Amino acid sequence: SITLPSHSKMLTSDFIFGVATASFQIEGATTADNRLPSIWDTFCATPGKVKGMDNGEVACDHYHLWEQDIQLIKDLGVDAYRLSIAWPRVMDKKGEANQAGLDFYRNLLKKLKAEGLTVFATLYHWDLPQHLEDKGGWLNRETAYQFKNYADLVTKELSEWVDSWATFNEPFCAAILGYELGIHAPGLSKPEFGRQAAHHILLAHGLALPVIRKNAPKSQVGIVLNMNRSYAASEKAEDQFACLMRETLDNQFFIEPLMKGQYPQLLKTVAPQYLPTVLPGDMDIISQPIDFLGMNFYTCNHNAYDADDMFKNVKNSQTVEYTDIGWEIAPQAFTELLVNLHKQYTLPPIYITENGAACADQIIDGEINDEQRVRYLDGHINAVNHAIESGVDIRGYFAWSLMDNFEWAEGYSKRFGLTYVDYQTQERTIKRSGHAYRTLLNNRK
Repeated sequence: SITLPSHSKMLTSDFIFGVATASFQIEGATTADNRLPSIWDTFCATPGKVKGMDNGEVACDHYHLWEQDIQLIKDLGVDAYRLSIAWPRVMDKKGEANQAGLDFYRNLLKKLKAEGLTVFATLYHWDLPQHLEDKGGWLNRETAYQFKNYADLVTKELSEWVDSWATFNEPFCAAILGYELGIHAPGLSKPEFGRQAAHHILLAHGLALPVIRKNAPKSQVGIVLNMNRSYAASEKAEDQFACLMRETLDNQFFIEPLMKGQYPQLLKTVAPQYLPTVLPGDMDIISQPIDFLGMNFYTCNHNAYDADDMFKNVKNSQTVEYTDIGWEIAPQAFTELLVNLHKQYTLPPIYITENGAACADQIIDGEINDEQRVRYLDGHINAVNHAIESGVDIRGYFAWSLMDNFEWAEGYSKRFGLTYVDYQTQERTIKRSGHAYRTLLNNRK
């Protein structure tokens, strides 16, 4: 089961529990209602980039099944639901509004609020329109101004039904996996590309902030970062260096510009090819105040010195448990990450906007006995409680994901849902972990 002490702050009305999804991972209907092609439509159609023959054309068919999926959200007992908006659906190539695309989100959001739910909406969850990538994508500074215009349109239409707006989900993935390592769409692989893409995404966040605050004055506005905990492979100084470099390029590179108006200064002497070209005034735009920080956490990593790359990712030298995607289960590292970031920065309030596990789930006798995921969620929910008791200001927790879905370059081969999906019939079946989550939430006195 999943349990907290009955005097935990997490079990009061000052704390919200939810579940999360993203547009391209669940919606399908990629050619309905003049939706434009996205960079992930192109990436799936490129041989070798996405597992097997998997693509996003059908996914969980949420574009058509949204009403029964709201009843599913109700059944799980959650306070809140986090989703993303698809930029390819809501405007055409000239920038004009696509009303059919907007109607999908109008009807979905109204129904969620009529059911009493709190709504978190992400504006950018990786589905960039391909026509913008044809002119350079996030390497073209103009893409940030295009994002401001998109944020302006969407928040004018949806302002009455959204409680919390996030500009971006996981700039590390969109910039570094997409343009530096070649793992995510569009798939370029140089640091000179990835680090300039990261600067233009943080610029786009800052350009949209004042527009979102003007258009939606009753909402909260922030950004969502992914952060995992980095360790040294041993006590040796060269492995301490490897760890420091991993954490500087993966985590500090994104939180330091937001909070302090600068990129990590040690890079000027260690590795200046990782610093972007910054125009006068850009850091003032990037570091404007935000109302909350979203944190996505899953795992830890271990780092050994490497002569060519500074660090090399290695396995824990001690015996530990791994999820089906190969990530170490380490809830103690979750508490450590939160407390250390709290000691480094003066932070806004935090929401855990994603936490979850991929498991080799099978439907047997009409049910899914996903005991690994039950233990994962129990451990990580108590790890958040330990961080709160240590003084970290955390106000909500969202499990990834509502349901099994398209997991990016792994395709459908990695299942993260609290709900199982049969893709051939589209039948949804709540797993043991979803039932344990619902029991935790419904027992709140």
